[PDB]
Amino acid sequence: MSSQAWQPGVAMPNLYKMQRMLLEKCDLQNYGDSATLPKGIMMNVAKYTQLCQYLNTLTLAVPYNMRVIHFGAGSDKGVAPGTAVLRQWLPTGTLLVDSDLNDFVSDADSTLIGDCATVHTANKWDLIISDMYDPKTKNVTKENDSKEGFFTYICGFIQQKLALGGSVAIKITEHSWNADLYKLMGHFAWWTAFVTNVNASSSEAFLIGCNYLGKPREQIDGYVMHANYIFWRNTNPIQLSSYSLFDMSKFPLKLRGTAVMSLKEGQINDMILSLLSKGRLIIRENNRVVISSDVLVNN
Amino acid sequence: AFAVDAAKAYKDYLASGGQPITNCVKMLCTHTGTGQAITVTPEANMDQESFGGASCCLYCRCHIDHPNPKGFCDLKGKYVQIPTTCANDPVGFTLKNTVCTVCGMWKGYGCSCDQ
Ligand SMILES: C[S@@+](CC[C@H](N)C(=O)[O-])C[C@H]1O[C@@H](n2cnc3c(N)ncnc32)[C@H](O)[C@@H]1O
Ligand SMILES: [Cl-]
Ligand SMILES: [Zn+2]
Ligand SMILES: [Zn+2]
Repeated sequence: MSSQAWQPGVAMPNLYKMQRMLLEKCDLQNYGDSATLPKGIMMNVAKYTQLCQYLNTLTLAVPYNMRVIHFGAGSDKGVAPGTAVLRQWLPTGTLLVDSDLNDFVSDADSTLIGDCATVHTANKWDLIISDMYDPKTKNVTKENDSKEGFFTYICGFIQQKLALGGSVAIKITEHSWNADLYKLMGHFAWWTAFVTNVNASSSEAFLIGCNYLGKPREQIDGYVMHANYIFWRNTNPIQLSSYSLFDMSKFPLKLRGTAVMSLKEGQINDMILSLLSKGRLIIRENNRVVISSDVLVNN
Repeated sequence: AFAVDAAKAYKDYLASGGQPITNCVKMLCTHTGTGQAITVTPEANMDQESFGGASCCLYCRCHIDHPNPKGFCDLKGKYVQIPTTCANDPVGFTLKNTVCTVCGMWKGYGCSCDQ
């Protein structure tokens, strides 16, 4: 019905990001409703498809031999639907690694099983996707404070292992959020909170940071920004829609061939920071991709 | 000399009225693809559905070794095209059918080499 029902989802408008709201409870109008999925399509396939459809509109850096890591890729079904959508979306030959606490079968090039804090990589990454979520986090009886857990790992992983010019998409909800992650969005050339039209009845969103700069371009109070996000969701009902799932002719991520360079910190200048902000440069080593998971040994 | 044979066990389980393996990951696509059996991206035509390969492999789903030296999997990391009439049991279809080495279509479901 509404004009955005034909879009893959809705991004948080800029004016809501500039407010100073206090944190309120999230009360969605269309809460409890569900979108009508195409026959036989899982919710997570539809959700990831609309996420990738929206990422197609941004200035993602897409180099040759791209490296993507996907946290929280397992489901209670033992398979990885989000990884399958990512592998369809990403160019052929893209190295895709996924991980989850519980065992699962996936189409990724390599899979690590265990808590994300046990995951270590020698190389940097061009794109980080996280669907990590703890269902015990939704507790409406207690105060809604900033959460640690895997969010503490994700913040450190981005600052250490995300290449300059890379991007992220981290799943959050009303209660599953972290103030430092919002603050880290100010280290990208651009950021938003994206709600898929297929899951618009949920407080879930994907925090998207576009083109990592490795330095704060803008100072963001994480506690205030999450309150701004909830205020947007509370006052902007989003109509559930699966319309964008029916047109996949333009789905694959475009082969841009973004240049990869290995640079020292001092070499970064405004001209290169401009190339990073436009998605026309990735800064990282081009060595081999090596990963590992720490194993605690006990009786 | 002993080796577990899950392929025959799944065929017998299906013949005795067992419910097929579920939660195979079906993909969204244009359904205007080449129609080949196993591809790097979804290639279903109007008569097919495209699935994530690993979710349609009996040996992947059952957490058992693949029946060949090196233990290599044909489907993991790729996408398998299943005829829509058989999309209710993708694991059974990939088990029972074979891909033509010439054209890449399912033998009996697209391959027209011996016609
Ligand atoms: C909402 S499910 C994601 C499902 C999957 N992405 C899909 O496409 O269906 C969230 C996943 O994050 C995982 N998870 C939660 N906490 C984690 C942690 N601390 N470390 C690693 N994985 C975690 C859970 O195992 C769960 O499978
Ligand atoms: Cl702020
Ligand atoms: Zn397999
Ligand atoms: Zn043939």
